[PDB]
Amino acid sequence: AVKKFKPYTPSRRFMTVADFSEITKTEPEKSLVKPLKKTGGRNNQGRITVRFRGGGHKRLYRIIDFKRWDKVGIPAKVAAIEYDPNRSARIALLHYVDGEKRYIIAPDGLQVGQQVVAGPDAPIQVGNALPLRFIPVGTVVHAVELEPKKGAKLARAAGTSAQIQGREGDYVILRLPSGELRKVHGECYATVGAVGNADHKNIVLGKAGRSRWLGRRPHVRGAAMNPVDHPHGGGEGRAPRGRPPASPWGWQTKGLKTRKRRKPSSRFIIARRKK
Amino acid sequence: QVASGRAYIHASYNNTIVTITDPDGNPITWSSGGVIGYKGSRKGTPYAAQLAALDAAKKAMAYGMQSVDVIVRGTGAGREQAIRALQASGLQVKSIVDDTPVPHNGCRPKKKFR
Amino acid sequence: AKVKATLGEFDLRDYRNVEVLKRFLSETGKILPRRRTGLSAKEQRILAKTIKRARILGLLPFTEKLVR
Amino acid sequence: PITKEEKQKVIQEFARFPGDTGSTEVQVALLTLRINRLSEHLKVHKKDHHSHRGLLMMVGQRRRLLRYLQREDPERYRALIEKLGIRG
Amino acid sequence: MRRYEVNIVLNPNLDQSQLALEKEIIQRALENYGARVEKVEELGLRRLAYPIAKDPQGYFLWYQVEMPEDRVNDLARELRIRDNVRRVMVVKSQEPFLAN
RNA sequence: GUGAAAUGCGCAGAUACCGGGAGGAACGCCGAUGGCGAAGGCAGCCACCUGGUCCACCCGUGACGCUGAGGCGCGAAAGCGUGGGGAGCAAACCGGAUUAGAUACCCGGGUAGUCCACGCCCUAAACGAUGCGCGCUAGGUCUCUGGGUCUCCUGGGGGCCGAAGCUA
Ligand SMILES: [Mg+2]
Ligand SMILES: [Mg+2]
Ligand SMILES: [Mg+2]
Ligand SMILES: [Mg+2]
Ligand SMILES: [Mg+2]
Ligand SMILES: [Mg+2]
Ligand SMILES: [Mg+2]
Ligand SMILES: [Mg+2]
Ligand SMILES: [Mg+2]
Ligand SMILES: [Mg+2]
Ligand SMILES: [Mg+2]
Ligand SMILES: [Mg+2]
Ligand SMILES: [Mg+2]
Ligand SMILES: [Mg+2]
Ligand SMILES: [Mg+2]
Ligand SMILES: [Mg+2]
Ligand SMILES: [Mg+2]
Ligand SMILES: [Mg+2]
Ligand SMILES: [Mg+2]
Ligand SMILES: [Mg+2]
Ligand SMILES: [Mg+2]
Ligand SMILES: [Mg+2]
Ligand SMILES: [Mg+2]
Ligand SMILES: [Mg+2]
Ligand SMILES: [Mg+2]
Ligand SMILES: [Mg+2]
Ligand SMILES: [Mg+2]
Ligand SMILES: [Mg+2]
Ligand SMILES: [Mg+2]
Ligand SMILES: [Mg+2]
Ligand SMILES: [Mg+2]
Ligand SMILES: [Mg+2]
Ligand SMILES: [Mg+2]
Ligand SMILES: [Mg+2]
Ligand SMILES: [Mg+2]
Ligand SMILES: [Mg+2]
Ligand SMILES: [Mg+2]
Ligand SMILES: [Mg+2]
Ligand SMILES: [Mg+2]
Ligand SMILES: [Mg+2]
Ligand SMILES: [Mg+2]
Ligand SMILES: [Mg+2]
Ligand SMILES: [Mg+2]
Ligand SMILES: [Mg+2]
Ligand SMILES: [Mg+2]
Ligand SMILES: [Mg+2]
Ligand SMILES: [Mg+2]
Ligand SMILES: [Mg+2]
Ligand SMILES: [Mg+2]
Ligand SMILES: [Mg+2]
Ligand SMILES: [Mg+2]
Ligand SMILES: [Mg+2]
Ligand SMILES: [Mg+2]
Ligand SMILES: [Mg+2]
Ligand SMILES: [Mg+2]
Ligand SMILES: [Mg+2]
Ligand SMILES: [Mg+2]
Ligand SMILES: [Mg+2]
Ligand SMILES: [Mg+2]
Ligand SMILES: [Mg+2]
Ligand SMILES: [Mg+2]
Ligand SMILES: [Mg+2]
Ligand SMILES: [Mg+2]
Ligand SMILES: [Mg+2]
Ligand SMILES: [Mg+2]
Ligand SMILES: [Mg+2]
Ligand SMILES: [Mg+2]
Ligand SMILES: [Mg+2]
Ligand SMILES: [Mg+2]
Ligand SMILES: [Mg+2]
Ligand SMILES: [Mg+2]
Ligand SMILES: [Mg+2]
Ligand SMILES: [Mg+2]
Ligand SMILES: [Mg+2]
Ligand SMILES: [Mg+2]
Repeated sequence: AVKKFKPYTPSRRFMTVADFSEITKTEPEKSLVKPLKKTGGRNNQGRITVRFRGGGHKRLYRIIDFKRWDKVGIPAKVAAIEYDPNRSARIALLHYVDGEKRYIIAPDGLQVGQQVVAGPDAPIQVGNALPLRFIPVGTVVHAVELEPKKGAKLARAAGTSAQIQGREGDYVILRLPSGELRKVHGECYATVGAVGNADHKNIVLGKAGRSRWLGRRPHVRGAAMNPVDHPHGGGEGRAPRGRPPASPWGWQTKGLKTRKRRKPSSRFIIARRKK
Repeated sequence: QVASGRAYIHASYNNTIVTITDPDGNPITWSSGGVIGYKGSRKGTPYAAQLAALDAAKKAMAYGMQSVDVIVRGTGAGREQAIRALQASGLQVKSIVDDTPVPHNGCRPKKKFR
Repeated sequence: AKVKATLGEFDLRDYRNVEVLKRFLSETGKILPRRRTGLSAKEQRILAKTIKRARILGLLPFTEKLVR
Repeated sequence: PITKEEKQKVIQEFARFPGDTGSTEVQVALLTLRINRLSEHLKVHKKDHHSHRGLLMMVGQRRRLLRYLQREDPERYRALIEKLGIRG
Repeated sequence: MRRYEVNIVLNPNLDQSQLALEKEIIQRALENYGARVEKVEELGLRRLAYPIAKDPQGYFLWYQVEMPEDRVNDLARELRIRDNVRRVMVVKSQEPFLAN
């Protein structure tokens, strides 16, 4: 679902919350958390370098397994599916028969109690991992490595996936969640299925304070500043842009492409995103 | 240059285009009613199709063409006339097949076809 | 020139009987009418329902070029 | 569907004498199965509206029998809907 | 429990080893979904009406079976899973209907 | 491309042709004066789930019936909400034409929408312009689908033509 609220405060009127339906364990595997050092957007010089962040609820990092080829053939039971404060998607607790425990992004479909496994010879059911080369074309897939043995990098957000579109020699071809067509290496793992919690997009924060709980401090318009402050700053009264609309640092911000012209990964991108 | 090959006869209402191809299917030369000289609706006539199929064979024959299979597409005017024209050109006409593309109820047509 | 005649016993629901069936298609592959097959109403339906099934399996065409 | 025997088991379960088919009691019971199995079919297939019509007809039929049977023999009715779990 | 006719078309350019192997996966699979094979008509190669998988020939199989109703569908998916199976059709079996 | 044109596309290589790929929508032939549904309506093929309905047997219940103000449910298209999807088509809108003019008809473009999910809307030439059920009052022919002793007879549908009779 997604959960509405009777409009008993003016904020409650619109605010929606996640349904938490698929979640079954409310404490994280003690042995799998480590504390996340909050940054507040500031780097090692101490300087803010990403604006308006800070003051979010405290979190523990849940150690996630983005490799999986780590343990080929060793199968595993899906113990629980839990909330993770650090991602949109949910995480699944795996008890390997080995006795090792690990956390994975819960794919949409995964039913607690089921079993899963990774390796070239894995069955093509939800939750399993294999090299892309051994994944049937047309199947939708998540958590994809971008280069071998380098860790899942693609489609990890609640409800994302990719689609295998055909192979060509060493590489295979994905429609990345964004629509881009890219060649990924065949030896890159991916997990079958698409990421769960796919309703995540339909959440209505509802009030300033929720944006605050999430570590997001208020954002101020270039329009609302002074000229020392921002390209758009000043004018007596309101003002339009009076110039092509820009970031605080002066660069145009409508339409201006920004990817490096000569990037080597260009050779492997087939069709830039759409829409 | 090749001895044998193909002939494609596009027969619309507004025109007839004819391309002569190689064995595998890649073009050697083509023509249409416009090329032989007509503009506007005269391109749609059987005479136009005639000249165009003729000029088509002629142009092909100069690259050595002798045998051709003929693919006819489209319920046009200069359809059949274009066929005559081909035979009478001094080209073999090894066979004649209609391969007009037609939907098994595909896309919605323009208003004009409903 | 009635097709129903030209063949002895034939099962209508045999979607594999590629030999019988193929006699019911025009030279362009279009499934033939009763005015050419000689089927009654009911027969006709069963035949058509199975020809199509064949075409799906790969044994009968969906379409074929007209030759002259 | 409904298995032919399952029909029977009910046919038998509700019948008034070991020859009985199509009495009030039996019809009611039999219906009650076609209803309940459909009720379920619909719980899943919500968009199957026509089949709801059927259910709607079926329920009505059953209501009729019940009204009759209740007129003729209160305790026989009181029992039947008890046995099928009904008056809610 | 009902009588069906699982048809299946496999890759034509398989060696009799490969082909056999697919046949195993198939035969296990039927068993795994609780098919019970009755007849079984392996008809091998055959020229097709049209190029399936861009390939004029097709290696045919056919299995009459008595399996549970509910499971039949899942079987078909599972059958199709292989880069080598090229059609699967699973028909409810019926009494021949004859002309003449 | 049209009545003929023009806009448009095309030497920055279009059309026409061959091969690979992507995607969405509708299912040609069969197809019908056809079938199904209470209506709206329903069309490639497969399987699962499920409703209505007809026949035959004449086995059971024993008037349990008909109708139906309110209620409740369904209800084409267009339209709304949330989110997908978007090939073809296409209101709006741009342009070319036709014309006295042409906010149209024709032509080249084109966004909602058309498609999916879920939720609303509740309309119509939603028509047989014909409310439901039951009984009675010539036939003739065509047809779909059952049953028979299979010439033909007997049920249930869809047409036509007509007894009597109604009818302005
Ligand atoms: Mg949910
Ligand atoms: Mg609420
Ligand atoms: Mg709310
Ligand atoms: Mg509340
Ligand atoms: Mg208030
Ligand atoms: Mg308020
Ligand atoms: Mg959440
Ligand atoms: Mg959840
Ligand atoms: Mg805690
Ligand atoms: Mg610790
Ligand atoms: Mg940390
Ligand atoms: Mg430090
Ligand atoms: Mg320092
Ligand atoms: Mg600071
Ligand atoms: Mg910043
Ligand atoms: Mg900050
Ligand atoms: Mg989460
Ligand atoms: Mg959104
Ligand atoms: Mg939002
Ligand atoms: Mg937080
Ligand atoms: Mg923000
Ligand atoms: Mg602001
Ligand atoms: Mg401003
Ligand atoms: Mg300003
Ligand atoms: Mg100011
Ligand atoms: Mg300054
Ligand atoms: Mg300053
Ligand atoms: Mg400045
Ligand atoms: Mg300014
Ligand atoms: Mg200002
Ligand atoms: Mg100011
Ligand atoms: Mg100003
Ligand atoms: Mg001002
Ligand atoms: Mg001022
Ligand atoms: Mg202001
Ligand atoms: Mg200004
Ligand atoms: Mg502005
Ligand atoms: Mg300005
Ligand atoms: Mg790279
Ligand atoms: Mg023209
Ligand atoms: Mg009933
Ligand atoms: Mg009651
Ligand atoms: Mg397949
Ligand atoms: Mg040049
Ligand atoms: Mg092409
Ligand atoms: Mg009709
Ligand atoms: Mg009817
Ligand atoms: Mg009796
Ligand atoms: Mg009413
Ligand atoms: Mg409606
Ligand atoms: Mg609509
Ligand atoms: Mg609309
Ligand atoms: Mg609007
Ligand atoms: Mg909409
Ligand atoms: Mg809006
Ligand atoms: Mg939308
Ligand atoms: Mg205009
Ligand atoms: Mg004008
Ligand atoms: Mg205009
Ligand atoms: Mg237009
Ligand atoms: Mg258009
Ligand atoms: Mg809108
Ligand atoms: Mg009304
Ligand atoms: Mg009408
Ligand atoms: Mg009527
Ligand atoms: Mg009136
Ligand atoms: Mg009215
Ligand atoms: Mg009424
Ligand atoms: Mg009246
Ligand atoms: Mg009859
Ligand atoms: Mg008969
Ligand atoms: Mg009649
Ligand atoms: Mg009459
Ligand atoms: Mg009279
Ligand atoms: Mg009157």
